[PDB]
Amino acid sequence: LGRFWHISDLHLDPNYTVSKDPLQVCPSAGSQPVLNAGPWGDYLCDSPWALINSSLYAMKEIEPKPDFILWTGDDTPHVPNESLGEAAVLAIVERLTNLIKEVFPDTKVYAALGNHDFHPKNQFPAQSNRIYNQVAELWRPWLSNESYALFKRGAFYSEKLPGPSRAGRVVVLNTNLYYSNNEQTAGMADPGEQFRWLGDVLSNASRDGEMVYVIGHVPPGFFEKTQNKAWFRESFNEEYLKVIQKHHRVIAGQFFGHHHTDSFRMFYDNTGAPINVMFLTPGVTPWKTTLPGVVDGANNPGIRIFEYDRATLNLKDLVTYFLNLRQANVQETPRWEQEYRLTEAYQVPDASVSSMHTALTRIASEPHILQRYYVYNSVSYNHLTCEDSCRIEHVCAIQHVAFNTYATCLHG
Ligand SMILES: *[C@@H]1O[C@H](CO)[C@@H](O)[C@H](O)[C@H]1NC(C)=O
Ligand SMILES: [Zn+2]
Repeated sequence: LGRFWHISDLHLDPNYTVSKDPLQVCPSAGSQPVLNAGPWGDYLCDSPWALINSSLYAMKEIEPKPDFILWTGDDTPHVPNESLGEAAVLAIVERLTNLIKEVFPDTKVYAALGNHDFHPKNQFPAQSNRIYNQVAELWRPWLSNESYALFKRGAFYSEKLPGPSRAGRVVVLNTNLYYSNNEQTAGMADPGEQFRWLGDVLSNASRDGEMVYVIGHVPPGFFEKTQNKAWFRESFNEEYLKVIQKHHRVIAGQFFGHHHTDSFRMFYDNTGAPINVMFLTPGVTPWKTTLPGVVDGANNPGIRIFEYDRATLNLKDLVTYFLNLRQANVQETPRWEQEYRLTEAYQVPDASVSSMHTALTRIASEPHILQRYYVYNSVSYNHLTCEDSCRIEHVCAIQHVAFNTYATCLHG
């Protein structure tokens, strides 16, 4: 039984300070007063360095020897571009990289850039640039030579699983190329030829008898905390769905972030059969989001471990851990606790496609399972009841990655 960590959306705020001025605690809160900020963070702020360091050492305490770590980006704070140049972005990425290397010196990391890991934010080019080159240098110890060249060109690559094993491969995507706010790829059908490349990779895996873990930052489909918010341009969404529908037999799981909230996405074929599942891991940052439509969109800091079969890559379980920031901010040393274990939370035998489909049906049909899922969705920050509209938003987001099916589900 192997284990691997998944962390995402650390969103370091370099300027977080416990200030008596509510408006000078953290630039990531904008003009929102931050009253009684604590040393481990604030729900209105991105992560202080203390919080990120705490998350890494909590991972080390819980499991110091993972098979590997998946890290899906977003290292910089939610601030105006003018406050955050390219040098600062690269320095922040390097500092988080070096922290992971120092806490887990000998552990392979599969790292994907998040939409904030660029200057200007979200403007990911479909070609090589200074940031891709420097980050390729930073992550070079985890990259094969082919992966190094590929990352320099488009920040995507495919790496063997650690050790001698030829079971399994991790495909690291740069899905920031598909975010609608990315003007660098507007008018591009297959930016960086990623989709084509991905198809080839998956084909090779089927030829070679490998299973694949696909990771990326920005997921296809919709954001469960509001209605009709998708990140991918529609054509990119459709292409990603086509890729999954063709190659689901070699994909043992998908792992993404960018929501900061805990949810999952099911993929179905045209017969209704469940064919794949994507796990949206929560963020370390607790930052209350400024996205229109979302109310009280903060979360507790979360980290996640997966238990998997090394021979087959079958996902056996996941365990999500969290820091109750309200409690941690009055304590000498913050202690992370198990938030939940998937199989226990949803009464399913594993984290496979069938099990995740069962979990979705339970969420959609049983009020206490829906409430359990909803509390975990904010990493146990928001304990209010998920009523009918909330239920529909979450069920439709989980069940429908396609635009048309999601909207029709929303009609309900
Ligand atoms: C990071 O956390 C570890 C473990 O709690 C602690 O020993 C160390 O002092 C922390 N480092 C910083 C810079 O806060
Ligand atoms: Zn993001």
